[PDB]
Amino acid sequence: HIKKGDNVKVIAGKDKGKEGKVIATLPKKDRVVVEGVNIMKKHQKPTQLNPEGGILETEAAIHVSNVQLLDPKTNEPTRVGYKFVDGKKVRIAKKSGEEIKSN
Amino acid sequence: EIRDLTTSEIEEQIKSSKEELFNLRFQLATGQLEETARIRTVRKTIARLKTVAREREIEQSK
Amino acid sequence: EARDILKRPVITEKSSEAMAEDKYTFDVDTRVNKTQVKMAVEEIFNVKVASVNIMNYKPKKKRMGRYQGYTNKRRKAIVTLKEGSIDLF
Amino acid sequence: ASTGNRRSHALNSTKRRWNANLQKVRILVDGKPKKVWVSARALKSGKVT
RNA sequence: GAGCUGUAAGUAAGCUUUGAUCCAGAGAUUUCCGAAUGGGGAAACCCAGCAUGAGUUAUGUCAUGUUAUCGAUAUGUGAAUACAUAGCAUAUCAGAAGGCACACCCGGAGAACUGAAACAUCUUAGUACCCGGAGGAAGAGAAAGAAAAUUCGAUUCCCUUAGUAGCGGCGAGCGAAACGGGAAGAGCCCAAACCAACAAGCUUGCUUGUUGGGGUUGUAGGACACUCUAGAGUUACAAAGGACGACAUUAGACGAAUCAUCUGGAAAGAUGAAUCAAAGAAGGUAAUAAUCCUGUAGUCGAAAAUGUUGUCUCUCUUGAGUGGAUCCUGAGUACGACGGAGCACGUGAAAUUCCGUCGGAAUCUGGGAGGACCAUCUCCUAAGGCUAAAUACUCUCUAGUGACCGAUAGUGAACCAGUACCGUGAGGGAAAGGUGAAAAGCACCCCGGAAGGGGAGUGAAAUAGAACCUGAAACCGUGU
RNA sequence: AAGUGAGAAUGCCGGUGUGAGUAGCGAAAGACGGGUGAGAAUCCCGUCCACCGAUUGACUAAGGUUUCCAGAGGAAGGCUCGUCCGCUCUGGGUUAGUCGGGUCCUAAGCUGAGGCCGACAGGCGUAGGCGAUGGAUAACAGGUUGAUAUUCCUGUACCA
Repeated sequence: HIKKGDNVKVIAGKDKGKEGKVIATLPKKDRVVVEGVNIMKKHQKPTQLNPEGGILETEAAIHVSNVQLLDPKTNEPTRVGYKFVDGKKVRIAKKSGEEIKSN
Repeated sequence: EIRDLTTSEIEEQIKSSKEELFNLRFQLATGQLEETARIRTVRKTIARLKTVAREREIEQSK
Repeated sequence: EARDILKRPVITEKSSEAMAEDKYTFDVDTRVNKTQVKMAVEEIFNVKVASVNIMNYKPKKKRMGRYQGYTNKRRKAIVTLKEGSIDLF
Repeated sequence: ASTGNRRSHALNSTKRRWNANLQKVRILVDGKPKKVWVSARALKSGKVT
C-alpha cells in the first residue's frame, strides 16, 4: 500500500531504481505518477482550450505494482504490514522501523 | 445546514431558501457561470429541513 | 408553491421585440393553468398583469452527433402587464 | 356431476353427460320462502317453508 | 483511510482530517397510469362532491384526507300488504381480489396426425392445450387391511420378485401384487353414550339444540357400576407462544521472504546464490512470478441472522383392573337393478373402487372381507375430521468445479437485442469483439479549395495511423 | 477419450466475378445577358418566349408528425451536374370568452346493481351509464413579421 506523500524507489522500468515523490494517486486504473520519471512528451492537438495544444512535459502515470516503498529506518525496499491500538491503524514497515508519514 | 436537529419552526427558512433558489436559477439562464457555486447545494439543504419537519407528523401524531 | 411554477425566461430576437410592447415570455410547468401563472407573477414581481397567453410545444427528434433520442416538451406563457416594469434582462 | 361415453352396437363411443333430476319448490334456505332448484333424491326434509 | 462527483470520460467548479466518492443496517418522501376502487374514459387523460389550509368586492384556483363492490362484526332496515319476509340507505370491519418461475404438485373438461404395414374395437393418451385451487413442497395416511406361511402390521420413496402371473380384432401392444433388503420413522383430535343442565332484540336467515364435563374401538372398547392414584413433557402434528445460552454456517481481519548479472524498448526468462511453506489454486504487472500487486491455507467470526437447535422454565396432567347383565359405537347411508367410468384388466363368472337414475336393511346373537355365489375356518370393525420425516422441481442469491464453447461456436443477444427492420393485427426477428506498454493520436515545411499525399517527428515496430494484432484463396493490376 | 477428415444435397451464410461500359436514366419549351465561385447546360437576378386554364388555381377535413424560418457545409444523399436542396450541423418559430372540439342532449349500437342460464370460463337482460357523422349555444373593418393571425395590435360590438 501507498498513500500520497511518501518517497519510493521504482524497480521495474527503463529507469530502474530512482527515488522521487508521488503527486497524484489514481486508484481507478491502478497507476502511479512520480516526480521526475517517464515524461511522456505530451503533444496534444491544436486546440484552443489547452493553449496552443502541443508539446509539454507532464509525468506519465505508471503501474502501481512496479513501484514500491523503501523502509524508513533503512531506505531499502519493503512491503507494508499493519497493526493498531488506536482508532485507525498504523502501517508497520514489516522491517522494524515504523512509518508515520500518514502525512 | 449539517447536523442541526435542534429546531422546531423551520418553514420560514424553507421559503428563504426557495426564493434563493429561484433567484439563482433565473440568472444562469442569461450567463453567470458559477454553475458549481450554483444550487446543487442550495437544494441539498431543503430535504434535511423537510424530513424532520415531517417526522414531526409520523411519530408524534401516530 | 408560486416559485416552482416558473423555470427560466426565453431570451431570443422575438422576446426582445416584445419588451417594447410590454410582453415578457416565461417557461412555466406542463401542469399549471392560465390562472396560477397570474397569481405567481403578481406576487414575485408585485405587478398588476393584464392578460396571459400560453402555447404547448411537441418534442423534437434527436441528432446524429450522439444516438437516436428525444427532447422534453415545453410550455411557453406570454404575460403582459400595463403599469409594471421589467424584473429580468 | 360428471361425464362418460355412449356406446353403440359395434362398440364406438361418443361423449354424453348424466344430468340430475332437478325440480322447483317454495322452500327455505336463507330466509324468505323461495322457488329453488332441488332434486328428487334431495327431498329428505319438509316441503313448504 | 485521503479521496471526491454513475457505465463514460473529461472538463466547470465546488465538497472532505469535523471524517468526502461509496461496503451493509434502518426509516422518510415516492408526480401520473396499472386489480385501480369517488364518476367517466381512445391506460399515462377529463369532470365532480366534500370536513381543513390560501386570496380576492366576492366568485374563481390549489393543496393533505375521505367517497368502489363483495366478506366479517357490534347495527338499523323493512312501500304495495295489518305484520315480520322481499327493497334499503347514512354508517362500523381491514379478510378476499391481481400478478408472477409455470418448472414441480391437486382437481374440472379433454383432441388429432401416428402404430396395427388399410381400418371401425384397441393404440397415441388421460398426452398437448384451456379453466380453476394454490403450496414452498403438494397429494396420500392411523385397518370393517393384505395375506397360510410362523400371519405382522398407518402412508410414501429406492432395489428385487419380473418383463413373471394376467389382459388382448387372445392381433399391434399393455403389464401387476404379495414377498424380502433398505431410507425414514409418533399418531391423534372429535361425535354418541350420559348428564351440570340453557343461548335464538324486529337479526345477522327453523330444522332455536343452542354452553360445558366425559369419552374414541375390537384381548369388543368407552359410558355406568364392585379398586382409588405419579409421572410420561410443550416450542417439526395432539392447541396455539417467548424469555435462556453456545455452537456449525453468510461481510469485512491481519495475511510468510529475493537479490545480482545477461539479452531487451521493458524481464517474471537464462544464470548464480539464498531464504517462509495448515498458503507451489487462479488472474494482473512493458515477456513465462510460491517471495511486485489481487488473493489463497488459516486466524477475528459478524454492530447479526437463522440453520443442527444441545438446553431450564411456561401453559402442557390426572389415570389405573374389572363387569361385560344394558347404555353407546356416524342412515335415504349399508345393499340391489339399469347405464357408464377408473383400477395391469376391452365390464368378463367379476370380486374390489366412483357418478346419474329408481328401490331400499336390520342393527354386537350383530356387520363385513378373504379377485364367482352357498357352509367351515380365519381376520377386521363402515357410513365424521387433521398430521412431521424419508421424495419432486429451480426465476433467482453466495461460494465452487469441468479429457464443456472460444465470436458462422456458446443464449435469439460478449457490442447500439427482443434493438434496425417486416405485418392492419396475433406475431416474426438480424448484422456487428481486437492500434500501443503508455495517446506519446503525426508539432512544423511542400503540392491542393478540400480530401489525401511527400519529408520530418513520437515509438521496439508507421507496409501498428482509428478501412488500425496476424492477413489465406476467388478477383484486379504494373514490370519482366 | 472423441462435436475426428468435404467436390456435389435446384445444401445455409459471406466475399468477388461473367453478361458490359451493354439495358435503362419514369409529366410543360426554352434562349441569351449580368453575378457568384477552385470549378456552372443545372444556383441567383433581368428581358423575351411558351404550357395548365371546372385546372398542375384558392381554401376546409382525414392522414403524416418538424419536412416550416435563418446562418454555415465533407462527404454520404438526389438515377447526370451542384457553389443548390423536402439531406447534415448550430440557433429559432405555433398567442383565442366568441374559430374548430371538450362541456348540454339524444340515434344505431356497447356496457348494465338486483334477475334468469350454464361442467368452469362465461353467455343474456331491467332501470341506469356511455356513444355524432344530427340538435342547442356569442365577430367584424383594417394594419402589421425571415417564419402566427377572426388568436398579436387598432377601432368598435355581442354572450355568460
